[PDB]
Amino acid sequence: PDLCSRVTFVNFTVTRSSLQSQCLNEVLKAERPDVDEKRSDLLKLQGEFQLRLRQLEKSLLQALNEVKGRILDDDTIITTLENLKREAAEVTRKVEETDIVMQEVETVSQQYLPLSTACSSIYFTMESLKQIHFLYQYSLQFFLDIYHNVLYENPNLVTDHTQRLSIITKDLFQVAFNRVARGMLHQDHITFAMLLARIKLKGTGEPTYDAEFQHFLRGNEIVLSAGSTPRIQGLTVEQAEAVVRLSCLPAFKDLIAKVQADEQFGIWLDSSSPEQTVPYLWTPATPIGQAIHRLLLIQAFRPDRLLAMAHMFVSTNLGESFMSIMEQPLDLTHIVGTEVKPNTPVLMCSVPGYDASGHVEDLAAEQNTQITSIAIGSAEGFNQADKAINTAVKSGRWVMLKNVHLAPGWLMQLEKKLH
Amino acid sequence: QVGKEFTSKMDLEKPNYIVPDYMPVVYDKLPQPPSHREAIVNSCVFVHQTLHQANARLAKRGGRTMAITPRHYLDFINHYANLFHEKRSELEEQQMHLNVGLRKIKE
Amino acid sequence: ALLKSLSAERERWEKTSETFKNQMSTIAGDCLLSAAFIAYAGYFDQQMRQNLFTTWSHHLQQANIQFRTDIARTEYLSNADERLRWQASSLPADDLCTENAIMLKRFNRYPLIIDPSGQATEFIMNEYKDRKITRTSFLDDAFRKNLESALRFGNPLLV
Amino acid sequence: ICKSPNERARLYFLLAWFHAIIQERLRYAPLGWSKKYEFGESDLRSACDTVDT
Amino acid sequence: ERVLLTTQGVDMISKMLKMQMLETL
Repeated sequence: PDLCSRVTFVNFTVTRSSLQSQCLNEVLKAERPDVDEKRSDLLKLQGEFQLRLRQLEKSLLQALNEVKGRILDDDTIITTLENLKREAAEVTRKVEETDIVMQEVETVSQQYLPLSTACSSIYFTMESLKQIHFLYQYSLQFFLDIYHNVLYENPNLVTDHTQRLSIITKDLFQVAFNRVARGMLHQDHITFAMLLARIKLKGTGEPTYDAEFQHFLRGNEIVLSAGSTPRIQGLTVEQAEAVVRLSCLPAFKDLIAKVQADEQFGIWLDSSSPEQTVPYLWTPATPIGQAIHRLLLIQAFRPDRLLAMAHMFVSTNLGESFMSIMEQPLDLTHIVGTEVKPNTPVLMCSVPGYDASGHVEDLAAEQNTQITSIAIGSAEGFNQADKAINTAVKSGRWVMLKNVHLAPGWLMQLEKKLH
Repeated sequence: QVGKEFTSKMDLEKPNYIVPDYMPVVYDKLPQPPSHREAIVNSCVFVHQTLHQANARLAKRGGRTMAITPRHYLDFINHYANLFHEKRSELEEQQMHLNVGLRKIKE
Repeated sequence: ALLKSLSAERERWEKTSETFKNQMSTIAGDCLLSAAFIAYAGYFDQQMRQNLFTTWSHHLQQANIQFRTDIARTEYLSNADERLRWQASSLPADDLCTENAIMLKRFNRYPLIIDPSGQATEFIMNEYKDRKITRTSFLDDAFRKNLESALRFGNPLLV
Repeated sequence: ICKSPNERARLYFLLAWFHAIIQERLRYAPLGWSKKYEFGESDLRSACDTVDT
Repeated sequence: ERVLLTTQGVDMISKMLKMQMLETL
């Protein structure tokens, strides 16, 4: 607080509108270069013309302020009249580039507004993701690196902007999930994937399931009927309470009637593997809506298969092979050699009992690149680490530090020196 | 007291004023009926108090918090004084230019 | 012809002269809101800044103090030329960044910018190019001498 | 793996399957294994080395 | 795997609920 009292705090944080504008400008530069450059030229022109109008107003007010005599008896009045006529002509001509700017902004809006909304949603889910496991904290430069991978490395690179936008969106979702979940635990992969599924659903001619998702997230925490015990014909007390809590949904109204009407449906909803075949029903329903209804039914009936049902929902929403690369082994060579800046250290956070030093040394043997592996924990080790870092920056070799988590008080200036 | 002492020199008095029926009072022993400078000093005190409340609410929510100090209140009242003086002076200057312009065009 | 050219100018000047009397009565409340925002809402993000401004405006409405509710809190504090200069000196076009520039310009206590992207640092260095501004660090050994030199020579210093 | 004799491939397949089973059994503790042992990469390397020898 | 899968689903729901939060004794 002694330092807090003496200074005026100013935060340059990132907002939704600023992120949307930056991502829209980047998309314009990547896709429509001449259109983006003429747009920028027109904004610069509009700013210059507005400055000229302000100069006109100030000059006219100053000239009429200090005439020091009759207006009709001076020629300076005539000169100011001529200048005002010229500036009236240019403010009249301003309407043409105003209309051209209007055409430009409507075109870019109708072409790339949902993409920028997806940009904002994905990056702010990315920032809010840090509330789980304290370990991942993704910065804005990480998202910008994702965009430099998406827009500038287009697989199967087309020459059609309408389908190129959809290709960019799908590739963005896929590589965002790949790059984030490459550095998370396996328990949070499904959470991140279904958050991205929610973003994709929000970004699309599909009705929003706001009440459905609100009840899915806050169905157990909501208050249910007290003392109302349904039939225990084929459902336990917990399943009956879940059915009671679900029954307030308008789509699932006569669930109590339906479960006993489908008396033969004791296998499609109980035992076996219910994630594949789901009984009952939620008008032609969309496949995503059917997946949502099946997910709610699974959460009400068999909470064990909730992970499988969420995986199937993610598969139906973003593609069957959306998260089929996580179970593949980690191809670290291409990731290091292609998508890692030399100024960014490669963090390898490992659970106890499973190290990565063998992986790094195998990489060194494969690429035939020399490494000084230095074990952190002594003053001599710190000096050797600084010397090796300086030599590696000068020459171009790789430097490796092991058991890095034993000196945060040194990691602070290590990060500062790296920056 | 510090707000009323710091904002005593300026022309904050309004001959016409309407006392609110809701009478939002945060400072005890506020004179009744309050005047314009009393009302705006009480409003400044309320601004400090509601920043106390907002900071406590953010700390309860869970986000990281930063302590607020009477130096902030002194900075705010200095900013109020400087901005009031600057805005009044520039508005008077622009009105003088506009009035002499109307006089000249009438001539 | 001069009168025909100046008819629109007189039309604007008459209505601005008429509205000057209303513009004079909103000065106290508008300046109170602006001062509270510029000295208090520096640390908080956009949502909390909007919440604080809404609370202050609600209290001023409850106290029957007239304030302009149809003007931007950055348009009331910035000039067009200064905004253009800021945009020229690598500043983002967001209203939050413009408010931060306003707080940096009209500061009373020396500010402490918290920028995880370096945009604020680049903006300050590009803005203070006329004066011999110097960049240093608290970790640097040659920091006390730099602060001493800044104090004697009267040049801006960024640490 | 491809080094002679040809049965080394099947032996390594059996060893990999055994390692995978006894490593996956650690998730369902204490029903799989009574204690949370660490059947890491080093045990796999030692088993491969002794099979080769 | 029933209890483990059930508590994993509960933890997933709690984690996304924490995600959606930003958006005398």
